[PDB]
Amino acid sequence: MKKYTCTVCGYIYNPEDGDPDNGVNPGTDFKDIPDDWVCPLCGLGKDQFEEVE
Ligand SMILES: [Fe+3]
Repeated sequence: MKKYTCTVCGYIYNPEDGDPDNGVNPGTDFKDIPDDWVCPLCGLGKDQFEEVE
């Protein structure tokens, strides 16, 4: 699985760590995250994210 980052703010989603405070457990592929989950830092949605390489 790949990290994704928010291209509006730098927030890196790391699949290893999930985002547990918002319901996304460790091991959750970004593409498996609920499409109504927001960047925990800027409060925008998945669509401002891109795959990291
Ligand atoms: Fe963001």
